[PDB]
Amino acid sequence: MHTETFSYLPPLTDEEIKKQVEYILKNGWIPGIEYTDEPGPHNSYWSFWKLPFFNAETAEEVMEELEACREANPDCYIKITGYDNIRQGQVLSFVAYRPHHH
Amino acid sequence: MHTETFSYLPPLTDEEIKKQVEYILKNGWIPGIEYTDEPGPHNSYWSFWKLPFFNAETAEEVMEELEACREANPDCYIKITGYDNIRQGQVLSFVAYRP
Amino acid sequence: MHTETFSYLPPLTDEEIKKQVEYILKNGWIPGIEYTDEPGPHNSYWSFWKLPFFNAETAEEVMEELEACREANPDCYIKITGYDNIRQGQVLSFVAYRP
Amino acid sequence: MHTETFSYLPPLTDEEIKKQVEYILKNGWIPGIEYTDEPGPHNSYWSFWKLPFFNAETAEEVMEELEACREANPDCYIKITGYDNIRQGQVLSFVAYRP
Amino acid sequence: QYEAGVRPYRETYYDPDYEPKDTDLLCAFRITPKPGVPMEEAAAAVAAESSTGTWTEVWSNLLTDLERYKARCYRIEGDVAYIAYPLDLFEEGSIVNIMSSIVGNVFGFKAVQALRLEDMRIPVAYLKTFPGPPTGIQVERDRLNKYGRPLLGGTIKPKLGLSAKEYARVVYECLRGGLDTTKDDENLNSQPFNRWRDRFLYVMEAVRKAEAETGERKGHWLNVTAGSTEEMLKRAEFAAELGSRYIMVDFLTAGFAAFASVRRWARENGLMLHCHRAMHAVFDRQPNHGIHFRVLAKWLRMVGGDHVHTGTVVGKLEGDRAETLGIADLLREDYVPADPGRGLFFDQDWAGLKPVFPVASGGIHVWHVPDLVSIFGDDAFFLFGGGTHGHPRGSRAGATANRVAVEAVVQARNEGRDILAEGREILEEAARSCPELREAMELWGDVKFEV
Amino acid sequence: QYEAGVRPYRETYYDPDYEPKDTDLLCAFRITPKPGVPMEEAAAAVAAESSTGTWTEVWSNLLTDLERYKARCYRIEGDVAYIAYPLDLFEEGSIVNIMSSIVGNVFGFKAVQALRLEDMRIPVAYLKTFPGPPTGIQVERDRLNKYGRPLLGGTIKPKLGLSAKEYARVVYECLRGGLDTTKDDENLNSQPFNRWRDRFLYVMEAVRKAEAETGERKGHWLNVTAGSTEEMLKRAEFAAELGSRYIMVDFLTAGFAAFASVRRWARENGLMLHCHRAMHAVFDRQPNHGIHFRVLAKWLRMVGGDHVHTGTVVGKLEGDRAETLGIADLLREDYVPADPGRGLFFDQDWAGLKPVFPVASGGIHVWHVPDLVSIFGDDAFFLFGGGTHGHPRGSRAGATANRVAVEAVVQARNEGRDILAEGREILEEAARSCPELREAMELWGDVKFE
Amino acid sequence: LFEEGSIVNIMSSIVGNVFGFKAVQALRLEDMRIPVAYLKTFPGPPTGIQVERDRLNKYGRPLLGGTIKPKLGLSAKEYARVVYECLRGGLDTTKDDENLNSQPFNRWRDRFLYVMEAVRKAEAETGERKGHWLNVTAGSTEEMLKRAEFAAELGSRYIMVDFLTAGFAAFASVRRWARENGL
Ligand SMILES: O=C(O)[C@@](O)(COP(=O)(O)O)[C@H](O)[C@H](O)COP(=O)(O)O
Ligand SMILES: O=C(O)[C@@](O)(COP(=O)(O)O)[C@H](O)[C@H](O)COP(=O)(O)O
Ligand SMILES: [Mg+2]
Ligand SMILES: [Mg+2]
Ligand SMILES: [Mg+2]
Repeated sequence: MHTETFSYLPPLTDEEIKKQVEYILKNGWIPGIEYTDEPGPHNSYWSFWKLPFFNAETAEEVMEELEACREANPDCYIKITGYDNIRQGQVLSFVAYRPHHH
Repeated sequence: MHTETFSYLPPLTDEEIKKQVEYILKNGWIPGIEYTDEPGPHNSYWSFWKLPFFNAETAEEVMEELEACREANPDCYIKITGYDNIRQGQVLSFVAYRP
Repeated sequence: MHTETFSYLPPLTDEEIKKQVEYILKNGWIPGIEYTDEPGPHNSYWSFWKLPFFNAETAEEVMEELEACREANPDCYIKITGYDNIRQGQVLSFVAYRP
Repeated sequence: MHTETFSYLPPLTDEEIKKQVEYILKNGWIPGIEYTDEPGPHNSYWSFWKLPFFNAETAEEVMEELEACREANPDCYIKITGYDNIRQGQVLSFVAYRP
Repeated sequence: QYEAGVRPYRETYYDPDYEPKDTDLLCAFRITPKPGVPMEEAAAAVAAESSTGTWTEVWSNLLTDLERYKARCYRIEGDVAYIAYPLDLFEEGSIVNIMSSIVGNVFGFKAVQALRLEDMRIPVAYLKTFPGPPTGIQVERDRLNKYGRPLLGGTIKPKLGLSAKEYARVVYECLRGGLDTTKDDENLNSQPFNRWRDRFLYVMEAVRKAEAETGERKGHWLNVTAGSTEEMLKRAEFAAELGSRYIMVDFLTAGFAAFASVRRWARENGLMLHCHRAMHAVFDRQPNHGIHFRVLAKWLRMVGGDHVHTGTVVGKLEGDRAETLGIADLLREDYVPADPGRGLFFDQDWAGLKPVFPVASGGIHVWHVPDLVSIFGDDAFFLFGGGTHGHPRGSRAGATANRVAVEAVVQARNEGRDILAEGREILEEAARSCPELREAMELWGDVKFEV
Repeated sequence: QYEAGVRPYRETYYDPDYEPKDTDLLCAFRITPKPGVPMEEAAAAVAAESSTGTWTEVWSNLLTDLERYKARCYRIEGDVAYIAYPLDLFEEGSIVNIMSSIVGNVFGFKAVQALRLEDMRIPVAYLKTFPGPPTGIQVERDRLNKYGRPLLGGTIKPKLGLSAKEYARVVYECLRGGLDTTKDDENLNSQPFNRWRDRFLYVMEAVRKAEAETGERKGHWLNVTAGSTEEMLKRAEFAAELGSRYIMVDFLTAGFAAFASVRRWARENGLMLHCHRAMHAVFDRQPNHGIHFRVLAKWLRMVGGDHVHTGTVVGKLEGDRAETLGIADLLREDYVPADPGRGLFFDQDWAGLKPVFPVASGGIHVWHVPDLVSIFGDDAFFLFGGGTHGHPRGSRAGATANRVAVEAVVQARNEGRDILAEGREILEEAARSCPELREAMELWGDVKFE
Repeated sequence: LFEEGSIVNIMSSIVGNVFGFKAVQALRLEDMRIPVAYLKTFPGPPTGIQVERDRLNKYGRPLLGGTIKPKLGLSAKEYARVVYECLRGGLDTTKDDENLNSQPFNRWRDRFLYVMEAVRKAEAETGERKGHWLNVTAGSTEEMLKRAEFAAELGSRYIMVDFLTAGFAAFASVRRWARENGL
């Protein structure tokens, strides 16, 4: 199972993930977290972890939510998203955590 | 050229015409007069002589208008009609004068 | 798996179920019991427990049949229905037991 | 045979025709003259008498052309036209001479 | 040969001796005459110029049977004129024809300064020429497998501006949180930011996903409203291809002839038909001039809509309680007695035509649910747009709050509790098991509209 | 994660510093707020609830660009609010969409107790997504071969009740007496006493006969208005098979989506499209509420009608002279400047869309012709229903009286006479050569409307 | 209990099974009162007496017709000779026999073509409008509509159907087609 952007690179460290979160924030995009146990190509709508983080100001905030999502959903794939409301489109999406059975 | 009702009988006399007008009036229908120089089956709309005689009370009044229409249009076929406004349809139409 | 009416409330107790049965009877509707091991949205036709209880006079009689259906089918979802033969339609349906 | 605009009035005198030409010119429209021996409703394109008088400055110039067309074509219907190139449309057309 | 000239309209068209036939279509018109014009003449003008007459006598009147065909004002009571129209004046199955006579020209006469069509008695023999709803309440509940409570829905918001994929994300969150349905806004058709094919595709993915995940059948009222009938049918066809149970039409802005086309297509293609009443208040708001909504609601049931909006009474849009109760009965019952206290001037027998779901929508939230259940009973949709997506935790949480509120009130009613006297307590009890409802109650407890 | 709760509509939807773009659609609304609601909040509510907004803040607002998409009230003058709508808000080519936004729900809010849409500035970039009239004034005059005068028409009467054959008898008399056209009443569709196929067939026999006998091209506005679009198109098809130059639609009772279907059909099949405005006075009459006819007239020209009724001012139905002069310009000109004296709130460019014939009808007779020519000029139809068939000698004589009246007044105007100052005198002059006109003048000389 | 606009449904209830019960040795349906509300779901005649007289331009007497004989066996050209002689002699109409449909000795396309030549000729010669009741009765609805279409192409004012042997569902199909095609 490949997971789209960055899936062909080595699985990202927490530090690498945080750099991508910092890029989302630097560009004024809205970070989000989604998760699923069915990541394949039929699935366009992973489960939201809360709402998109409209009020997030720091990457550490998002990283804490990522850890919270993983602890609650350790059997799931967890992805980080970035949304641009001016284009009305997602501008970055990548998997930050894969479950053990991957 | 046949002219529909009574065309297969000898041409009607004035007295025979008047009896058909009396029949129209007796049944409460509206007598009218129409004329044309083009009587064939293509023509659904002969020329009206005046309007249908809604106010006519006697067959003699209709007969006088028939004579007036014929004097004005001696080159035309002239037919007597009778209209029933309750069925919205003509209930008798025959030629009274042929040129 | 949600089960339509009252599925978003805590599971009903026997006394709460009995009050809904009393409501069905008070309105002159026909109580019934249905059960299935396949409750999803593909299934319009759960298994009838006996027939709709046309002759039922008390909610206690219905509650006894609910207990009998559950004893026979403890692996099934069991729903109470109420049918209005004047509208030819179900007027209340809810799950009373989940396996 | 009726000939459209002003056909239900008495035939126009030359003075009356000139006034209509003056109206065409006052409004900045282009006067023209057309003629035909087939004026019926099948005919969308009467014969031009010369071209539309783009350069005409006075109604009298147009009336001289009308008289010349009348003299050349006394068996034809002759119409005066007025053309508005800003709307790309004829804005006045009437028969000035009938044979 | 005839008496030409102008006669008062009342000479031919006012007949207080006339006894209405069971086959006549009857109208109740509230008339404000031009000052100096007697009520009898104003009412006869309306009767004449909506049936057979005009402003001067014509010779051709005598070629037909005006005694048979003319409309007649047969009663004037206060400012209301009662006018009877013979059955033969109407084209079978055509609401468009009814409108073209009854409301075609008579509202613009100088002789009548204001005119309000309050009600009309549609005769049973004419009703049988109409098909009624494509589905109707009972069959629709069978198709949904939902019995015993009001149904939940909600308009997606913002009205316009979401992309198709994010629009469908909101649909997914709503449906998976417990709404039975969601809908396009009435003005969301096909636009640069959200084109209809994209929306229909993604929305139906979200509908299927929420249905599979909740186990309850779901639908989205996909708006096929468009500039031409052919375009509307093209959009309906795609919704059917995608397996939608529903489409939606703005029946007044699209108009009644295209609405009848969509009703026939919906029926033939297995779709249920939500009807939005956009533009109705242009016609029906003012009490002195226009057409009351109850008349539009009758025509809606005749052409065939499966639901129509009826007002909330308690929400952001105007609607009186008595008149709303009358409209609900007109949409749902087999027979509705007159009651002028509700604006029903005539009895209405519905000739076996199927019933229509009332839809209560607009500015409502969880605190309104006891009143809504009291007003409408089970056979209604309650829609929460802002009242779902405006929940502090978003649309899934908002949907759950609204579903729980409805179920808790239905449960309490069925047990014999007075849901008006105890509405607040019922909601408070339910909120102890439903944090989403507690938060909705806290957020909107101070938001009220006048009633 | 967001600021939930109710906010004032004014916060987002009132912006008095906003400068309208030439691509914006502009609305002028006359607002009667609920007591205590200021104009700014009332106007903002209208703007919000016709564009992007609702009654409480929603999390999903943050997923789009409301500054781009929102409508906004940008100016208030007294009780008139000016609201700008971005071009992107609208579906191309769809009047149905315009109505579903601009007049969809905002007339029924508790906060706004009355609302009237007075005018709308339709931007050129949106107009070009509409086809306009299927024929248009100039091509229509070419198809009729008729130039230089108002065109004569007339509704057949009684409205309902004549058989198909006798209906066409009345048509025949009218057309052969000098009317250019006749029409079905708006409510004559297909009924037990007169079924549409019988009518279409017989009427077209009468049209052809009158055309052959007079030598002038003729038409009858066959009403295809019906209960469904399919049925209207079936009726249109038979009209085209019969060679009718015309069909007619009640564009408001049939409604705009079916009307657009019929316009496309008319264009593709070469038929001209008469539009009757049945139902308009339900909501365009009262000054406090509804939609002014000038907006309906704009929408009519956009979808594509070849003619629309505009009122007479002087006849039996209400209409204001100054407003009607503005509406005639909106229907016919390429560009119409704002004019407060005519209630034209905005300049209107028509983007090259074809023009529509105004049609003056309703309670008029020969004595009104000087006024009608003065108001409308040549590019109009004047319809005489009662004013034709109510002639003492019937419909042929009545038609001749009306045709002569129009031609005599045009002639006089073109010669330089003041047809208002001399109206009676011009008619009296014409009546010296036309006994039909004399009899019509005598019959109706006492019949005036306020 | 009744389906709107469907005579077939009326029959299927009222006369479907009850005439065959052992409990009832004989049964005769004498009359039925069709209620007005149900009648309005039916279209009635495609033309009707008044419009038909208008189409014929014939008023004030019974109309004349006659079945061509022998019932069967004439060729199409001689069949039309008999039609011509009848119509030009003063009958308003003539008709196919009920059992003349399409057969080896007289096929329907041949008959329709020649009969309409005779109808036009008699109309032109007498000056009175004429018609022939061209029998479209056939084994299937589609075949009946194909024959009706040819009659319309030929400008016949009329077609004919054996409404009970063809049956009421196909009769309703022919009524709708006749109305839509001016027959
Ligand atoms: O556009 C709107 O305002 C709505 O979507 C409601 O949104 P909310 O749920 O956020 O209030 C509905 O269309 C109105 O209820 C229609 O009015 P009605 O039902 O009276 O026809
Ligand atoms: O029904 C009628 O009254 C008319 O036929 C007029 O008959 P008359 O010619 O005998 O008066 C027209 O439809 C109205 O003029 C339409 O009103 P408007 O043009 O204002 O839309
Ligand atoms: Mg909405
Ligand atoms: Mg009319
Ligand atoms: Mg026989």
